[PDB]
Amino acid sequence: SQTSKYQATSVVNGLLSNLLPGVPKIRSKAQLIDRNLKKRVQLQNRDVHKIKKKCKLVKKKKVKKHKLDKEQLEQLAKHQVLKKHQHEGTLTDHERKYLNKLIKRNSQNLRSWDLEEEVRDELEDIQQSILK
Amino acid sequence: EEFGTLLEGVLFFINSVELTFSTTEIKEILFKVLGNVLQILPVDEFVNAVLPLLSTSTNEDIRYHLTLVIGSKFELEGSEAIPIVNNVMKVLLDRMPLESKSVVISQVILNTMTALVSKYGKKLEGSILTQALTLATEKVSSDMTEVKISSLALITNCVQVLGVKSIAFYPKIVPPSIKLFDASLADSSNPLKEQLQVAILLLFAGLIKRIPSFLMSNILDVLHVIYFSREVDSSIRLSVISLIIENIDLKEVLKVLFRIWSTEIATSNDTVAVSLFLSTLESTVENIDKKSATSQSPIFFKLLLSLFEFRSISSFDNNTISRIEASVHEISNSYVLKMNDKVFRPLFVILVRWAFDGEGVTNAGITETERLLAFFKFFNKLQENLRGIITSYFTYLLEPVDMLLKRFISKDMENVNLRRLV
Repeated sequence: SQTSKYQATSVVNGLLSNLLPGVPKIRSKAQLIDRNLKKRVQLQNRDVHKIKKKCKLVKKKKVKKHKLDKEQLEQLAKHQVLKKHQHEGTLTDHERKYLNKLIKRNSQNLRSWDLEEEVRDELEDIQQSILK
Repeated sequence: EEFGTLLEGVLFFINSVELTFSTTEIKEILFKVLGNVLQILPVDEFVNAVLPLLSTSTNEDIRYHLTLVIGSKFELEGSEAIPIVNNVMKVLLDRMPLESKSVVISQVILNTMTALVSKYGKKLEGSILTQALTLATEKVSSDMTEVKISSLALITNCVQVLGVKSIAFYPKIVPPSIKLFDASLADSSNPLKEQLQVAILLLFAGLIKRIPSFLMSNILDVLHVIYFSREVDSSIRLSVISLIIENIDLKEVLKVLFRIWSTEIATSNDTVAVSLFLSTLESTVENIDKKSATSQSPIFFKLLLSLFEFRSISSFDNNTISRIEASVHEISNSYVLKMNDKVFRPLFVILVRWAFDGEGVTNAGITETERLLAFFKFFNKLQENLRGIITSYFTYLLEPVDMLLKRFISKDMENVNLRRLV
């Protein structure tokens, strides 16, 4: 059909782009010869590496955005599954190590606020002198 | 199974909404629902559900929609799913005889397999690639337009993936490629067929990139096909010829180009073909570097003489023929820059013989006066470029010139341009 013909034309255009990047996709006599020479000069001037980089940067950016979205969704699903394991009480032994690590990190962050061991004795003595 | 059934129902609705209503908003809503369903399920689960769905869906449109969904899953680029993609490609190859019944289904399956092979590269095993190349040869034998174009693309991808493994099946497929190019030249029924010929040229370029030795062996056929493909892009043909110029040796490429020009380009009156041959010769001369022994001066001299004779006897305009002759003079330039006096002096003697006696002329219809005028222009350009020992060659060339001056004194040669050149 027309869609099949368009798909074949797109496949041919993609093959042409893969073989020679920087070439456009397919959709007087002395002047035509000079135009052919100018087209050869333009093909020499254009860099296959430059066009390849200009396309691969956008392709890698789109792929990285899709992969980041998929990884964020997978992490959120894993967190929800771990939470609903914790609610059910059937968390695995391989599981809940993340829970213990999060608890330890939050405990360290909270206990960092409290005090220091060396200043504790001085604070106790000064507090005893203030309160007495 | 429930997800596969929902996806099959959505694909059937999208494929048969027009048939049931016989609509654009409904199709857009169905596409949005299909995209949501694809984003809901992982690619591996979607592939595992869609693997029985292709066999379950007897509708060719539903099978094509499932192939498009699998193509979207592959264009998501799951790296770990590539072995699962390999199993899906094996299942697609199994369903390909069933997909070969419908032209659109076969084209969609071939395009999806080619896209999957291009995305995978050499990451997976190439036995499936060789089987796909055999199926592509079968589709080329079937000779539908879109199916043959997709088969050529898949064969090029499989050859790029295999490399040395595809070099075994390469000589068995190249004369079929020449036959397909001849058939595309003979029949111009469709712009799809023109695009299929362009894809055949692209496959020839890919085979040249993959196997430089086989490309050098069949360079004459490739150059003939590139010259005959007038419907193809001239810039793309010039780029393919340049790539063949790096892959092939310069002297052998020049000899093959001279043979092809004598066989076809001199015979053909097409200005586009003449310009393509001149551009190929100029590219070969520009890429010709070092090579103190040129190893073929008479081949280039006979090519220049045949170019002058073809400009004289051509149906093209005189101004275009003069521009082509100026291009031929620019091509003959830098041969003087390649300076081997022990090689140049017999070459200069042969050039003087072709100028005056015209020994070994490619065409006898070329006038001796016109040949002398062209050789005088070339000799003046070479003397202006080099000098030095050119005056020593001018001493040898003066003795025929003195007879020519005597003929000029006797007014045997009435060419004012030739007299001014002398």
